[PDB]
Amino acid sequence: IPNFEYARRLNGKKVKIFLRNGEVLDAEVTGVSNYEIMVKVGDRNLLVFKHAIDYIEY
Amino acid sequence: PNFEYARRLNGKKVKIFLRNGEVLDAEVTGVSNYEIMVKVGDRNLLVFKHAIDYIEY
Amino acid sequence: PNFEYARRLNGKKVKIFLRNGEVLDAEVTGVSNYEIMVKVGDRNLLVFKHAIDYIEY
Amino acid sequence: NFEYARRLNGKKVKIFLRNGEVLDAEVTGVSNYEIMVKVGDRNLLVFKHAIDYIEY
Amino acid sequence: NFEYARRLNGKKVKIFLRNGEVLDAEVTGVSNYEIMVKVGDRNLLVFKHAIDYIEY
Amino acid sequence: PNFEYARRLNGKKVKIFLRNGEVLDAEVTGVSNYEIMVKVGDRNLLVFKHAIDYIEY
Repeated sequence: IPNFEYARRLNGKKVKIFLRNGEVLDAEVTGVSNYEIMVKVGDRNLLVFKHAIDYIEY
Repeated sequence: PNFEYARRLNGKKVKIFLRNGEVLDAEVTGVSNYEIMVKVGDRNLLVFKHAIDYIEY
Repeated sequence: PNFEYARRLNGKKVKIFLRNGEVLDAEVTGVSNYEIMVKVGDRNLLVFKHAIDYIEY
Repeated sequence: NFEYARRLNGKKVKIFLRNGEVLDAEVTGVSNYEIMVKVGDRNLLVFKHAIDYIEY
Repeated sequence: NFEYARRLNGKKVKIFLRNGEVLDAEVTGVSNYEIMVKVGDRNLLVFKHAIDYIEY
Repeated sequence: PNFEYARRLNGKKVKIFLRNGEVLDAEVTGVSNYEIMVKVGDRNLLVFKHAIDYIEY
């Protein structure tokens, strides 16, 4: 199926995002596109590039 | 054509060697074009293929 | 498809966290498929998206 | 879809990974993004993106 | 095929590579994935994926 | 359009500067979308473009 992806299923959910730089984000996913993921981390809004993510725990 | 070996890993116990040195002793629960779902102990993980060097199966 | 969240940043003051540890306090002046144009102080930079970890906005 | 990597199928090669490791390997399969190898007793799926170069 | 990098085709720019190296360069060519530069007396094909950003 | 300067390097002696810090004193024997084939001394290398930073030619 063209464009199928598991990351969409994380919308709305609270997850831990492990970045390639060692950072870990305690985040709530507010949006997912092909190449990006939108999250709230505390007071912060972040646009995270999927290419920068190693894995996500959910 | 547009074939990929990673799909055959669905259902299998593998060791995943990440680009940062970590190794996951995991069971593959799903595979898409860019991601691999695994259970590691009690932990549910979505792992991006770009962060994987190689997989031992 | 033809959607990206980065286009929403055009014209905004943001913090760009590069993959090299640098953090650019930037004004976004353009967004293309693979690049973001920013003014950092007096400098004009063309920043490749692949070099960006995330952006605070 | 032309690629040289396909021609390595069946060959003994040295795979230089992006972290510094090297693999003495027998190529058993090649897809668009992956190379399947046997390294001694081990079966590996190697992503091309993690490889720097290959000596054949 | 909209990209800003094409607009640099004749300009002197500073290219900041992913490994920390900096190039004082005059752009001579730009393709989808490459930028051709003269740095001093050297002729370089620089891959865009190796570039973090460019000051122009 | 599908244009890439690397095709011109076919046949030439060049210095390849890899993302890892290595330099290859190489003769280009073939070029595809994703790969460059080189002879470095008596050695035959398949070099992935993604692992190349730049090339002096």
